[PDB]
This record gives sequence, structure tokens and C-alpha cells, in this order.
Amino acid sequence: RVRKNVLHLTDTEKRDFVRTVLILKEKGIYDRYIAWHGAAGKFHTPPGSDRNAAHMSSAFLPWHREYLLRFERDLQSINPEVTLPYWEWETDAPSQSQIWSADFMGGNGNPIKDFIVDTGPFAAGRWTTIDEQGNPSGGLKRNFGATKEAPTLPTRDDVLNALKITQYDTPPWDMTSQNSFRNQLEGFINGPQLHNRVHRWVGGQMGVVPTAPNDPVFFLHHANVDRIWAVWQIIHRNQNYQPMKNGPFGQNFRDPMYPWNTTPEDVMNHRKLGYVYDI
Amino acid sequence: KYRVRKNVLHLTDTEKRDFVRTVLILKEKGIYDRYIAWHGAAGKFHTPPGSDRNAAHMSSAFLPWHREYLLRFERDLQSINPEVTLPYWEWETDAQMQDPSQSQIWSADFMGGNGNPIKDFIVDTGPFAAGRWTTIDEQGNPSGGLKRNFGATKEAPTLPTRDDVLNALKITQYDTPPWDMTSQNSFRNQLEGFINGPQLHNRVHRWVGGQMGVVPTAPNDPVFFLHHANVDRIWAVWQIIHRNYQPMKNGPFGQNFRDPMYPWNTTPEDVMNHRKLGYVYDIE
Ligand SMILES: [Cu+2]
Ligand SMILES: [Cu+2]
Ligand SMILES: [Cu+2]
Repeated sequence: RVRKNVLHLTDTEKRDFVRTVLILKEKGIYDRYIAWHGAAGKFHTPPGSDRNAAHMSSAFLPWHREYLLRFERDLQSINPEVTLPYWEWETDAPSQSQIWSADFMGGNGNPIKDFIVDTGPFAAGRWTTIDEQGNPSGGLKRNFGATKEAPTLPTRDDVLNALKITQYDTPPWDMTSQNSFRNQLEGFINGPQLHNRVHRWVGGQMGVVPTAPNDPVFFLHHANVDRIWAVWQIIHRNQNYQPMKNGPFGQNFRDPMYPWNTTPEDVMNHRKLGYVYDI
Repeated sequence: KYRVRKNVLHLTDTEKRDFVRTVLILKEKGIYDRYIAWHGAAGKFHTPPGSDRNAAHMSSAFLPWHREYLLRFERDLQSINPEVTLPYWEWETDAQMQDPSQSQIWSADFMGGNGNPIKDFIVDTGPFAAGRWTTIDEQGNPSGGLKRNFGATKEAPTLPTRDDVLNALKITQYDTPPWDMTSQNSFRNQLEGFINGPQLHNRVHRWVGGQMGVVPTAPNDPVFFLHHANVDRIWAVWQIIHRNYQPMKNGPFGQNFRDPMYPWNTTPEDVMNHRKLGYVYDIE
């Protein structure tokens, strides 16, 4: 509407973006998203399972799609010419990026302050955070490249190879699904790849599911994911969401995605939700 | 005004059978879990963050949040069987009993009885005995059996009485600044029951004990709904005499008349009139 390459934004656009987020934060609306996100990771389908309402199963993409939309709509309610932009990490793949500049996301974590980010719009003291329980946490943390599993960001080819996969998702609709676009993008096939890998590479809150959205980068990242998925939906036009049925409740096409009543089907056609990327 | 909520002791065996069945259905379908989860997610959402007030307790939204919660539940009951409604457990009358555990709410055909001391107070009678009914912990993780321990703690040796109810109905204000546990002369704070507590709502939870004894795991017990119905009923009666809400403004965001009550967009205002949500209580 359009969701643009974060690398293509003007210095006004970058600034207005940050501005808005921080307003969403002042009003108390931003915490709803953090918590909602936390709620869903705790909602396992069925209880005891690996899968939750937002990750490690089919609902992953529609959930985060519905997550971003609500979010964008809220930015719109503050400043209508703002759209959720996206961080094309595949061509970033790693900190020599403009995204981490002082004016935008801020930089990596301070190893001397326990990796609390001490620069950028959301450094500690300028930006409060909440832990997995929903109590004050002490600040945004980040640790680029720290773990052996995710020393680098996914490359272009990784992205192109995922887009070749013929089916949206396959039984048993979890992190072991094979030839599954969903599982490849999320990044569980020879993980961490793609989505899981970006998460492990950033570190800090972004490094753990129920705290990830404390980092505004979450939205630039999840926007890039959503984009890859929309692209895949443009490729495989003969293919649709799965499962349609006989998935765990919350994962099927016409199930409500906890914490909402929104279902995958409601979000299956992103243009319908009223926005596009840089084609 | 068409849905009617009846006093539990007034349900025939057949209505009790049906309500139990509808519940087990919400359970197997995986719908009932959304309720336990939402309830837990709310308690961990502080307004403001760090505050002792959460989106559903320890503050003004307590009654509205719980009525909205019941209304969504009943509606899910309704999508299975549109003749079923939320009953209420009039605990202040069972109080009167020499021994409330013998209250017919606890019979094997409805809620089930008291925990078994030898089996660590896991309930082993009724529709929701250990094995027939599963539970989750406050973290969204697998738990064990349903447990009950009627009137165990010294804090709540007894079920709140008629006079307790009657006396809370005398309260003139809905709630008072600073909109919390310390709010004085507040119907909301009174009914919730922590202040000058345990009484009423809090006391009931403590009286039952087991999962009901702790807030974030309480919806694991079906009676959670029967008791909060009685709570809705009582606030309904209050509202019959008093017929609305504070804080209207100014309060912590999520507590005011027109604020959304996490995890939803529903406001306290949306639920101020119960009749006009589609239900009345038998005694209406
Ligand atoms: Cu996520
Ligand atoms: Cu993520
Ligand atoms: Cu409660």
C-alpha cells in the first residue's frame, strides 16, 4: 500500500516510522502486541505439543500476517502515510547495514552492559521492556552472530530455493514437515535457516520467541517474511493453504488463531487486506 | 433477553447432563483451552506494566472482563447447543449447609465432589475426574489432575454468606481511585474480595482450593464458570439497584470505560448491559 524496501526509504520516512512506533509505545498499544505474541507462544496445539498458535505449525505465516496487519493499521491511526517496511536480510546476508544506524534501529548490544543496546531510538532508558512473564526486563538486548548455529544471515539463494517448494505445508503440520514451504521459511528444515536463523543471528530478545517483539526489528523482519510468502503465493497459484482439515485445532484453514478469532482464510490474500510490496 | 441462566440447584438431571456434555465438547474440540489461556494471558498483562493491577484483576475491569469472558464462553456453548446456558452456583446458600460439600452441585452427575486426601486431593468423582479431564499450568504447559480441597486453608474456612452478599449490595460506588486493591467503599473491590479479605470472590476460590485456589490456573476447574456466573449474577443484581462504571477517564490505560480489555478490543462499556447481550438470570 505500499510496503517498501527499508533500504529505499527516505530519511523522513525512516524518522516518521520510528516516531510512530514510539507513539504506539507511549499509548500502551505496543505492549498489547508483545503480550499477544507471548500469549500465542504459550498456546500449544494441542497442549503439550511443540506447536503453538503462532509458530512451529501451519498457522505460522497467517498468524504473523494478521499480526502485522493489525500493527500497520495502528501505525496508520497515528500517521496514515506510514507503512510497515521490510528488511531484505537476504541481500544483507552482515551488520554493515544501514538498518542499524543511530537514526533507525540502533546497533548491536553492549557486551560490557550485558548486551543491552545503548544506541539508537530504542536503547535502554529510552525504551522499556517486558520479560516472558510480562514484568519489566531491563532493556533491549542484541548479540549479532554470537551462536555457532547462526553466525550469518540467510542468503538470496536460500530464499529462492525455498520459493521452489511445491506445497504450502505437509503433515504432520509441525517442525518436521517435509517439502513444506512453511517449514522451510520458518526455518526448521536443517535449522536454523531463514526465519529461525535471522532470529538466532540478531540475539537478545529477538533470540527468544516470547520476547522477540520487544525489538522493533521484529516487524521489519516479519514484513520481509510475509513478503517472501506473498511472493510464493504469486508463484504457486495452483496451491492453497494447508491443512484444510485434520490439523490440530488452530492450524486448519477455518480455525480461529488464538489469541484472535481471525483465521488463516481471512488473511490468505494479502492484497485483499489492502497493501502490496514493491512488486 | 432470551437466554436464561438458572440456579444450579434448580437444573434437572437432564439439563445438568447437557451442560456437562457441551463443556466436554468445547474441551475436546480445543476451544475450552482458549479460555484458560486468555485468562492467564490477561493476569500477566499489567496496566501499567509493572503495576499490581492486571487487565482482569486487582482493578476496575475485573467484573467487565469476566462478564465478557463468560459471554464468549456461553456463545461457544451455544454454537454446539443453542439451548444450553451458563448456570450459576449460589454459594452463599450452600454456606448455610451444615456441610457444603454435600451440596448437590458436587454430585457425580455435575461438578464432581471434593478431592481425595489420599490421592493428593485430585478429584476422582464426576464428569471431570482425573483421567476424564486434563489440565495445564500457569505457563501453558501440561499439568496433572483436577484437585479440590473444600475449606482447607485457615483463610477461607467457610463459604461467603448471604449477609456478605447483602452487605456488598449496599455499596454505592462501582469503584474508587486509585482503582486498585486499596480502593475503599468500592463495590468492585468489595466483590473481588482481596481487601478486607478473603471474602466473596477471592474467598470462594480459596475455599475450593486446588486449581481454583490460584487465579491463573483456576479456569482449569469447570466450577470456575459456575462461580463467576454467580459473580456476574451478583453484579447484575447490583446493577439492578444501582444499575455503571469508573474509571470513566484518567485511569490506567485498559481500565477506563472506553479502553480495550486485553486480550480483546472489547471495552467495559460494551458489557455494561447484560440483558442486551442476550441473557438474564433465572431470578430476573
Ligand atoms: Cu513470532
Ligand atoms: Cu519471529
Ligand atoms: Cu479471574
